[PDB]
Amino acid sequence: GSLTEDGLSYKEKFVVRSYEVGSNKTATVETIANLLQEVGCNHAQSVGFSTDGFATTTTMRKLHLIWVTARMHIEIYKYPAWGDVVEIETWCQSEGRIGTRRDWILKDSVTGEVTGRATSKWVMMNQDTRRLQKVSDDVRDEYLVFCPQEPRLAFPEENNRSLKKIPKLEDPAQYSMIGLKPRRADLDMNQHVNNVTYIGWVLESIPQEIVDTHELQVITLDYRRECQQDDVVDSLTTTTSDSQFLHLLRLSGDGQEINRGTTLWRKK
Amino acid sequence: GSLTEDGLSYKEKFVVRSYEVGSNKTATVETIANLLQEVGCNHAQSVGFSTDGFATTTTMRKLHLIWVTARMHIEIYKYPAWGDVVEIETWCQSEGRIGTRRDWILKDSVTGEVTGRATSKWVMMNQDTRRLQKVSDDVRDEYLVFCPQEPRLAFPEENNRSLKKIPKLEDPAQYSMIGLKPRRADLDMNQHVNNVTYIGWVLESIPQEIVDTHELQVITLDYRRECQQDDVVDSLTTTTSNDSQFLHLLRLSGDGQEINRGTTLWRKK
Ligand SMILES: Cc1onc(-c2ccccc2)c1C(=O)O
Ligand SMILES: Cc1onc(-c2ccccc2)c1C(=O)O
Repeated sequence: GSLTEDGLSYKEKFVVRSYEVGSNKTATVETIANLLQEVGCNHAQSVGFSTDGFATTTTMRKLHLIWVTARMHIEIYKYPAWGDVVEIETWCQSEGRIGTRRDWILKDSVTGEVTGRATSKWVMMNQDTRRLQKVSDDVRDEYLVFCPQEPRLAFPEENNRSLKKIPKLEDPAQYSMIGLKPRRADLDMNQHVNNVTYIGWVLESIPQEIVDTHELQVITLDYRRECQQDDVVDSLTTTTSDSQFLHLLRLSGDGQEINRGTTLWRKK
Repeated sequence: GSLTEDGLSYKEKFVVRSYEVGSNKTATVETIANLLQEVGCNHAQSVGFSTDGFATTTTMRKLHLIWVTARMHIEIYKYPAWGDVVEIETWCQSEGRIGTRRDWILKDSVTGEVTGRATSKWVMMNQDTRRLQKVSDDVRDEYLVFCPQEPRLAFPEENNRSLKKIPKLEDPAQYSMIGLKPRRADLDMNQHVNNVTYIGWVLESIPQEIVDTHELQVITLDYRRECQQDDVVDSLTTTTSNDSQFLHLLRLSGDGQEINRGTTLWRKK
């Protein structure tokens, strides 16, 4: 992996692994999501950020501030096959005082064609109180030297899927997977549940026949609250329609919302 | 990755990834186990085997036969850090009519030192009936051309941990993790539960304080029966012992049907 000539984006190639593929012998959406995390971390390392947190500036570390994912949006046209090489380019951009945005472009290494794209919204939070906050001049001036100054959007089109408001699923759900718990493999280096686990939990309530006859094209996921190591989750899905689904992840007990999302699937 | 000069073993280098590391910023035992299965599959591909089943010979495919893991034994001296390069060499050997054995050696790419080793026992089974069987001459002659003829063992020692009989844990267990279920990420390309998931399930019943103050040095795991996609598992652990040893049992949450038994050895950080 390496920063591009202008030092304003990062590229990395990955060979798809045997355990990373599903029933169609292509990478799962959770494998893709893991690769977006990996290329994101390597981009931050290559521009001076030191491994404690993700892209934590000097001012942020002193004020106990972290970047937290609020929304992840992934669109896949072709899932790479087992043994294929996929090249991912990533970059970040300031969104004024709201927060930051990280975008990715996935390409087939042999053909050079775009096989997928992703966009994500990140907000500033205090590590200890978990209270959100706007981005100050001091932190903006520290990370702006690593971003392209003109807009560079993975999803440029007006009125696109990445910017649509997601409603709250109403009971009763059409489908559900109850009693989902994280294991140690689901935790990151800071003992928090890996954000990719929530994508898997959302997909658990999709019926197996849809998974067997369709391919996931679009996933939009909002992160409202974290699931602790000793929390239990219920995954709910209702068809809203290609097949479209509305999703809700909530705590098995009190029904406290942790995530809401939408998926779009194409007939194979 | 590539076969060595003699074509009798395979090597591959891996850069440790951010999501593959635990609290100590080093690769977890499940990341290591995933890398053993990746280097194993690339070795089989490099010597002519198809992507259908793992190392299924021409005669095996015709008779609906597959290689299935009966035991996995892993010993780690140093877990590679996030961003470090680890080199893994793997090879196969015939164990007469019993089955085959696959061994691995893990090395630090920068120093060349052995940081871990693994050995595994594989048996022949019919895909459909699940009935075990001995290795015929026809099958042996097909895979023997890919194996070193003289013995090559990752665990040579006279009385070593990889060949010890594992007892069945007696109720009540000291520790337990109940109601463990596989999700889609836990399934392989043939929709069976990935063998690495069972290692994670075994480790789930180890208390967090042991995990926090100790490092896993040795894991020996026996595979008795497969966990289906709609099965629910209970993980049981009892301390048997500076080092801490544990006896493990994985069984179906309902009828208590045994799926795995194992042992772990941990050392104080
Ligand atoms: C870095 C990084 O880059 N992408 C993600 C991410 C966020 C949400 C869902 C999936 C991946 C991520 C993380 O810290 O989890
Ligand atoms: C190939 C391959 O090489 N190693 C394994 C394996 C088996 C048991 C536990 C961990 C990995 C394995 C598999 O098919 O699961």
